[PDB]
Amino acid sequence: LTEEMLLKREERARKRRLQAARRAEEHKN
Amino acid sequence: LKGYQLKGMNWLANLYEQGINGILADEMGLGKTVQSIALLAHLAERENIWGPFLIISPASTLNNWHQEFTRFVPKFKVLPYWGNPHDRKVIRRFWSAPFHVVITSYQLVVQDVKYFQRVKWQYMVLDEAQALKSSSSVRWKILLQFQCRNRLLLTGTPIQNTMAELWALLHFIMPTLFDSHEEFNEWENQLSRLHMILKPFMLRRIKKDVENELSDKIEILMYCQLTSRQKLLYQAL
Amino acid sequence: VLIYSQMTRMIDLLEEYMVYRKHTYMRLDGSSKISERRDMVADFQNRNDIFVFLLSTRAGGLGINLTAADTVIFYDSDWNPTVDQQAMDRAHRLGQTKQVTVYRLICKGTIEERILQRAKEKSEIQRMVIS
Ligand SMILES: Nc1ncnc2c1ncn2[C@@H]1O[C@H](COP(=O)(O)OP(=O)(O)O)[C@@H](O)[C@H]1O
Repeated sequence: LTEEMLLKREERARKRRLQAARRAEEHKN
Repeated sequence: LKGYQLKGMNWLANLYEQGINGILADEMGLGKTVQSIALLAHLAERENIWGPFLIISPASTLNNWHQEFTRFVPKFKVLPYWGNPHDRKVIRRFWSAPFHVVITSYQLVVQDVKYFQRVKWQYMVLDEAQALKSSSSVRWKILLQFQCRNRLLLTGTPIQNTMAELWALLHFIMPTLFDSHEEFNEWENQLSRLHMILKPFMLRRIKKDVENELSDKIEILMYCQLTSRQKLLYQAL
Repeated sequence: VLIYSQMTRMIDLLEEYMVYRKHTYMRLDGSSKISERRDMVADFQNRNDIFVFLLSTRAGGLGINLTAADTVIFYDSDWNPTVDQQAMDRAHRLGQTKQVTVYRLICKGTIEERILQRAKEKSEIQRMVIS
């Protein structure tokens, strides 16, 4: 009834580092 | 690592705690990245885990920097700032930790000033550092303003031009100690004044102080006879 | 071998030549992207085939560390030294295990001897301020 943002927050939070790390490994070659 | 690098590292640690900016001006090929990546491992007091180092460099060097951390000292994680505007933004936003060190093109730092200035880069590397040799440059005018404590210059060959360009590098290292480029003529004996200024904050080598078993260059001045079509156009000019 | 030149137009002429004599070659003008520089470098190191690399002294060379080169050629010289000195040592460095040879190509009585004379005069001034 009030904690309902958490199941939205986690889905964005896991995207942040993943896409930044993906782009930081286009920097491999 | 090697002995001259380890002397340079204890020299760096002394200047770092003394609050002194300086130049690792050793000859090209003696290894200024290897002589400075060890800062994160030697200055072990978690400052470098709570807040970022940053590297300011010419675009071609963004080759080895994002590689060398991963093989010399992989303990510290790295996020370069180069590539498309949208892609570098998607890397950067979350600095508002993984950000132990960041690697940069001069032609990006000269533009994205606010977006670097909002983060407290504790300690600075600036690289192939002859790029700052003029105070007329928008690079020099901007790069003076980042609130880092210690600035370290990786000059592949230091200095080596007219006195305003000596002043331009020196006045980036120290914002104090120097009055003007016009007066700095007085700061044979003026060479000894420059040496006694530089000795406490610039290192020196000559390769033979390290390279007991690597070749000297054979160097050939090869003259060429220019052709008929060349003589005809050259004479017409 | 590394070849340095100061005109992208001359790097085009050198490319058309090295294509034509079937050398295998690779080039890095200031118009090349950062990912492309990293690709060309990592393919000039690590590989046995690519004979010759084409560069500019003020973009192609900067700290780029081509330890796989045995030799260096200057098809051009700059009005300042140090850029050539860096250009040599972007091959001549601690990662080599080899002899080193460097060549400069110059035309007598033209204009390149003024560039060499200013380069010598500057190199003599530039020594005493270090050692
Ligand atoms: N122990 C080492 N193992 C491998 N490479 C090393 C080592 N020590 C130094 N280097 C070399 O030193 C150079 C790192 O410093 P860099 O900034 O690239 O060169 P420079 O001193 O010419 O400016 C690289 O060529 C690197 O391979």
